[PDB]
Amino acid sequence: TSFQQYCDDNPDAAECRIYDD
Amino acid sequence: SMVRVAINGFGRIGRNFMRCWLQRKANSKLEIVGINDTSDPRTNAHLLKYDSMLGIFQDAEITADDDCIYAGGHAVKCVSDRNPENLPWSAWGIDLVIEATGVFTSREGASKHLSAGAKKVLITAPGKGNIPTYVVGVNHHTYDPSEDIVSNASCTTNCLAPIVKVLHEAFGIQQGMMTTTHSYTGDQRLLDASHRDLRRARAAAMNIVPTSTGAAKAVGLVIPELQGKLNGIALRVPTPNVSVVDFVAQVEKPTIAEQVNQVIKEASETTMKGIIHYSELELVSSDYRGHNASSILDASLTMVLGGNLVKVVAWYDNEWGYSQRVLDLAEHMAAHWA
Ligand SMILES: NC(=O)c1ccc[n+]([C@@H]2O[C@H](COP(=O)([O-])OP(=O)(O)OC[C@H]3O[C@@H](n4cnc5c(N)ncnc54)[C@H](O)[C@@H]3O)[C@@H](O)[C@H]2O)c1
Repeated sequence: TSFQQYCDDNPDAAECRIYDD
Repeated sequence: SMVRVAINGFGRIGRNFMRCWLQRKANSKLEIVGINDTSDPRTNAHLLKYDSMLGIFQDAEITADDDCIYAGGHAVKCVSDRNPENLPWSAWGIDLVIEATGVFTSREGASKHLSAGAKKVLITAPGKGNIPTYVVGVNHHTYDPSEDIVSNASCTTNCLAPIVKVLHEAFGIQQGMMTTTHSYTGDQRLLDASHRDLRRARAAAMNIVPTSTGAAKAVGLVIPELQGKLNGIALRVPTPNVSVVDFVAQVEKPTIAEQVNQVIKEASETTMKGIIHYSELELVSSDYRGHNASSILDASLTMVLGGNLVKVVAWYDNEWGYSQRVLDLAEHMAAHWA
């Protein structure tokens, strides 16, 4: 919830990166 | 005169792209005049020069100061601002941004470069929502020069789409399933660690790691007749580069392995020259580093059952081959710039 917020705010962060291979 | 290019995100794709441009610089309509990245110029110069996969860049001197990186005495201005709205695109007269951060793949995200002054954006990834998607060799000629934001799709879709087109035209694809056996990429953690996707959290060099992929569905964007007819998955494995697509299709016109191979060989020599390479050699992933094709068909692996179920296998260098396509798409846009 604070984690989902952190990935919205920081989508390049290590915890967040989703690359479409 | 030249189309003025800035790279946003100087990562594996951003630096592979840059290296592709430096090799083809003499015949190009693009001039790379700016880079934005989280990192500073000296770090970027160092990583551009020293690459664990591409080796040391020998073609020309690479150097840096506080403001610029210099590649063969071509000066590239550097800036470091995570918010594309703040970037000096008007001031630098930027025509085209290469969006390679992996973060600004929605129209609204990418449009931040336009409002900062660039005229167009080419996203080095699938777009989210209504963004025109191109694969060179498949539908790049449908590009409309009025478009301000485009996508060059994924490495995998670049590998699969040209094979699918050739197979569709010869045999008629009714349905098809894909698995890419893919090198690990920078979205995976090095050791088990916190991640939004519980698979991407796991140690990349120690595991086979499944992920969902949009790559097969995305072929339906670039070959609209096949929309909703393709799906697949990805399996990441402990190699750092070079990947392979495994495609099993149900086709209308009955065939055999020899004929499937022949038809892809014929396309590789004509309509798909430079995009698909046809190989009968017994090679392995390492041998395909630095290959310029989007797809290298591994002819010996082709097989067919009951006339209608066709399997083909195609290699691709996911960093370099894809970066060559990004460059091709940009050159194309520059040749068609109103
Ligand atoms: N095989 C491949 O690597 C491959 C193939 C096709 C497409 N792609 C896509 O290209 C994109 C980048 O992949 P990569 O492997 O180059 O990743 P990478 O993580 O090596 O490169 C990303 C770069 O962008 C930078 N960055 C991140 N956020 C930024 C911001 N807000 N502003 C400025 N710089 C920022 C990072 O610091 C890094 O230098 C992803 O969308 C990926 O899906 C990758």
